[PDB]
Amino acid sequence: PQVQFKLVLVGDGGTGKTTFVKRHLTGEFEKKYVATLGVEVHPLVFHTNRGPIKFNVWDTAGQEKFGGLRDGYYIQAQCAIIMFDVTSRVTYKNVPNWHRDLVRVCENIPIVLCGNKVDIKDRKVKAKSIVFHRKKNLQYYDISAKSNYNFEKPFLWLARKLIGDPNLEF
Amino acid sequence: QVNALCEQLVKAVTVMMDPNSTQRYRLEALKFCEEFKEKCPICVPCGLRLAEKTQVAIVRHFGLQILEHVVKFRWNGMSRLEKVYLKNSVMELIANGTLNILEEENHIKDALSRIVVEMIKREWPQHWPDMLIELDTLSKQGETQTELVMFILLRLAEDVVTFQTLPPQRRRDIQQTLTQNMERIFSFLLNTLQENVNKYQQVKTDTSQESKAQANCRVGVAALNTLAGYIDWVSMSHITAENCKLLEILCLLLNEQELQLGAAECLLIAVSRKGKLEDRKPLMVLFGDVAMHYILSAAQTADGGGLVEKHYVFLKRLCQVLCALGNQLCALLGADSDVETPSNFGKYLESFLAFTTHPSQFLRSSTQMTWGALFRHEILSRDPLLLAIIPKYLRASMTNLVKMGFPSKTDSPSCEYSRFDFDSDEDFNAFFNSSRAQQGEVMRLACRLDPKTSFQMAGEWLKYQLSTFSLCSVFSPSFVQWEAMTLFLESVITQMFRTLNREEIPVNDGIELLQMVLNFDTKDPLILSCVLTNVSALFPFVTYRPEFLPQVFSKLFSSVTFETVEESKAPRTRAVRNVRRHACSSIIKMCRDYPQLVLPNFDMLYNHVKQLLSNELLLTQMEKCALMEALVLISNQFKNYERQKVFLEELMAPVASIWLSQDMHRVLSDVDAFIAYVGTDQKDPGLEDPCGLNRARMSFCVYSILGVVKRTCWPTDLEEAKAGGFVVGYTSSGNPIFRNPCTEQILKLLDNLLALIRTHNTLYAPEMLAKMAEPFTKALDMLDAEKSAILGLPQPLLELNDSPVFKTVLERMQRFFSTLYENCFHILGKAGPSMQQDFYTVEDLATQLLSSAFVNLNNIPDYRLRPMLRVFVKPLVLFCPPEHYEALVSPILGPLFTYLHMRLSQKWQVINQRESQEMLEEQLVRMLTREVMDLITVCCVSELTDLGKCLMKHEDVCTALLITAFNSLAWKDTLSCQRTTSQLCWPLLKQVLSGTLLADAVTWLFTSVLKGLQMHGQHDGCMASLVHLAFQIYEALRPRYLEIRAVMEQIPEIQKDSLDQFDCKLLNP
Ligand SMILES: Nc1nc2c(ncn2[C@@H]2O[C@H](COP(=O)(O)OP(=O)(O)OP(=O)(O)O)[C@@H](O)[C@H]2O)c(=O)[nH]1
Ligand SMILES: [Mg+2]
Repeated sequence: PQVQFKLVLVGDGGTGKTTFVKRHLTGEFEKKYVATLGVEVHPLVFHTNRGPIKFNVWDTAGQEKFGGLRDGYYIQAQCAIIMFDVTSRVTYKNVPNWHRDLVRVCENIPIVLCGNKVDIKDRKVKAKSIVFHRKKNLQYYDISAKSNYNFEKPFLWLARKLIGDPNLEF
Repeated sequence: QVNALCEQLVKAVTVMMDPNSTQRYRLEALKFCEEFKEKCPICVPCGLRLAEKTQVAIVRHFGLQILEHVVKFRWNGMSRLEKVYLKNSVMELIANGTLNILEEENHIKDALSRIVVEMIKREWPQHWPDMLIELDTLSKQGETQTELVMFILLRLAEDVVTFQTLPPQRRRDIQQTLTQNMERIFSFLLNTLQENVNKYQQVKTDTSQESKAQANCRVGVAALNTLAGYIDWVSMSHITAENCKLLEILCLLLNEQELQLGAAECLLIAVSRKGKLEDRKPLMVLFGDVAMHYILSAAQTADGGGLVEKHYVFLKRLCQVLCALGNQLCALLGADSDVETPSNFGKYLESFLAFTTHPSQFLRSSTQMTWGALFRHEILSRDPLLLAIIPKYLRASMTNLVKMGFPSKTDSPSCEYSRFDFDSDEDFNAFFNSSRAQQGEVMRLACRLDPKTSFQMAGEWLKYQLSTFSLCSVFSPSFVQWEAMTLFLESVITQMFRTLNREEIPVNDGIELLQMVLNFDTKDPLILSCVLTNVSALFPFVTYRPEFLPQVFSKLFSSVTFETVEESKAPRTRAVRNVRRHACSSIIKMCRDYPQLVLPNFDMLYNHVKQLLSNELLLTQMEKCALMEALVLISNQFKNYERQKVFLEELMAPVASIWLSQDMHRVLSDVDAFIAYVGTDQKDPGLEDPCGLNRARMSFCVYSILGVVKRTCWPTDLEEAKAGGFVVGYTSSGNPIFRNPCTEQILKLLDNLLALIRTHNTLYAPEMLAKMAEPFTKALDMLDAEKSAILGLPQPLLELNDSPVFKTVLERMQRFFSTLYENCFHILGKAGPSMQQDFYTVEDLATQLLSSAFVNLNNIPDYRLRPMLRVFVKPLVLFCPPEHYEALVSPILGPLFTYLHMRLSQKWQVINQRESQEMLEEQLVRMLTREVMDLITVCCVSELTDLGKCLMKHEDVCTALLITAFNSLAWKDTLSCQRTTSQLCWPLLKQVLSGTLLADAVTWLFTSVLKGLQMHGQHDGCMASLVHLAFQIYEALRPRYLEIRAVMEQIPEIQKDSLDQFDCKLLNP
């Protein structure tokens, strides 16, 4: 554990981000949806060719009634992950909101946009409809907490951006 | 008391902002905080206490957030004096309640601006008219308050205009008021940017006072970041106000490191705005002297030397600016409005080319689209400036065709930039392939605008390639530059012979190059493939010097039998196989495009192919029958029905002998004889020689017949057509009728061909598929390469020199069966247009096709049914003349459309109920559905066609057609429902409106359109078009049939009282 990075995990309610971090930490899939109350911080240690890197991920509540100090959770954040659902188009509709609140507090930090639940058959958000990451110069990844598809790609891209080494690998 | 509560709040927020805190403690503190915000009566004094500079930034942010919360949720529960106290409190927090610009955290500025924004959204215009004057008199105090005002204006514009986080009443009020005060607002922003950039530049280089500069600079940035929040939607009147001062200052700031990114962002959002072309006309001021001066200066800093992240991100932003600007010029000039070629149009090009010659692949690939839009413009392609910049663009494009810049390698300076733009070599590989396919067309346009210098560069690149440089080559720099040079040369030549006249083409240089490529010899497969593509590209020059005909042949036919230094020791490689196949293809193209030049050599060529096929084991079947295709392509130049017929019968005599033998008949008609003769009978399981030669002979027959039906033709000119005996007569419309020399030979093989197709379809039955041994029980499957080909997933290139041969014998079998299927149905597809009358007038041919072509469709897979429809059915019906529609097309299309409809219904049923083994099949369902709907649409509607009407005038085909069309709206495919409702359904119903309609199939129909409304629903297109269709159906069928009103009654949350009014007005005349 050489260095820590603050990573803020935001998105609409029900996009699957608590299930994402829970799957990273414990390898367990929670079928039931229990909304986060405020924020839940979890540690994620990765072992790289440059040594161990720690990610303090602040898993944010996506719903307004259950948000705590929402933008207050972004304070001193070094990287961000905005997550939306490929089953609900409204999540991708609200991605720019989360991005604006993120950038207003944390200027010039690496942010990854993730489309969760790619494993489902009916995909309401076509891959060609995703242009916002190119619009704000963000990296995009199709992910699935259940399928583990592109599991570490957001964390790996964020780590490469923070450390500044394109050849960084887990 | 306030202070005790404030200490408690400090404890709570301190606990919540600690990552190592326990969850129980977090929920206690958060619950206490939310309850406090909800029902506390001293929230405002507490929040003001916490937001004071003496506190930790976390605490101050929490208090400011408390104020934002009481404005956001408890504003309607507050008195007027309370609201005034809070407003003046936060206003004086702006005045003197914060730290300096350089010392204050951005989350504190955001937290403070959020409150003011929220109060504005609560009551700006009616209850707070002096708000803008208060932000102005606040901004005049210092640059801190100015930055805060920038925050407020930005978040306000975002909240009301972009995100619309307001009630539409207040949203329209505030947006209207903004539109009214836009001149004053943009005046404040522009004046602030001007004066602060002056204050910064005056102290830009000064060690005595840096904090001053960093102050003004940080405000100048902020202004820009707030300007970008207005430019996209504000009326163009303010963007160009004060003689486009905003755009000129914006261009000047492109050369300021601290401000270049923001100014480039504002320029991008200003040059990307859409709407009326007259409203985009003022954007041509960016081509002005000062604007193009600063833009060119900023672009000229793209030296490509080293990668600095800041500078490179700026370069990508500016690149987007130049791209969108070019698109704007191409859009305005094409309308022929009062817009002229800019006075500095050269400078822009010089700037744009700076990104074309840059090492970054992403920059050039981004440039390609605007280059293409530029090279096809009717006014700009004739401009001397573009015609003068085109050679340098061609050079840069040559540097683009070469596959350099892998993130792993370090060959070219591009590599580092790839490491910054792509995760791995694979993403860069796909990006490079797409950008190359795009580059081909724009490169072709460049070759159209200047063929001579393009020919010079292509030829000189060819000479340089000829004289330069696992002992063979595998995707080395040599092969990569050979492929780039080959693509460039092929395109340049093919386009030059398209644009230049026969008098303008520099023959001597071309034939010189061709000689140079012929003398060049290599034992490496890949390089030899590039060589054969080069001579195949240079071949049009031999028209002027036919004496090179033999040497050309010597280069091609030799490569047909090319092998490595080892022949029978090692298995055949994909590379050498691609050299032989590529040579055969070059011979086919050669004989097809220039048959009058090869006709004198027909004797030597015929005897050469004869000797080549003397050994049944020498060449592959594709090679043999490819050479035969070339032979008949030359024979088409006899222009004599009898002579061509005799040559074709003589050439096909061996194939007809093998095909029409009793043993071949018994093997093609019976299933057991076929499965035993093919090799699926037994598991030495590793030897595929026992029946592989058999499969090779059958494939030889099929390939041969296909090539004959495909390459045989009558003369194009009518006088030469009837002069040789091809014209049988003329249609009642005057169109000529021809007979094909190959007809009598193919028709005698047609029956055994149909028997083979019948057996092949019968094989897919589960009791027939069970015959094959377990290693062969999956031989009729889809190849993994085909699976990953349709599934979109690309695989890294298996290096064609080693591990090349398909080592799986099962894969060999799958290739055999797939090729046999597509080839047989290819013959049945080509047969129509080649032998029109005689193929469409065969006795009982439709009954035979139903007996063989469609015998076991129930068990035929989707990946086999789709190539049957695209490859056989569509050309069969689209080339059949109307004289046989009743005879052929209708009896086949009836049961075909019925079965297709039913199958798609059940399969989509399997779809709606819901690793890659099942994800692939779904995509197969989608694409097969697209092919079927396109077959019905191209087959019926143009509205209707004589074939559409004729099929409609028949009972079965009409029913199956309409049922397919209407129940297709229930599939989970939107792009298809939009086309189906508008182009398919209503011509059908309109064609069957007059007459009897079923008493309840109307209910099934309207209910099917309702299913279409339930499935898609939200997609504006199929919602509008489906609603229109159902509206036409109800207004056209309710007065005649009462059963629909109940179907309307079952609709959720429909009112009967207005329904009765709708029907009442419906009955009225
Ligand atoms: N099929 C599928 N379901 C998923 C996937 N990821 C999450 N889900 C489901 O989506 C639900 C979302 O649960 P949460 O992760 O707690 O919701 P959230 O996105 O974190 O939003 P919050 O309410 O703020 O916690 C879970 O109940 C999961 O079952 C996925 O990758 N595939
Ligand atoms: Mg959560």
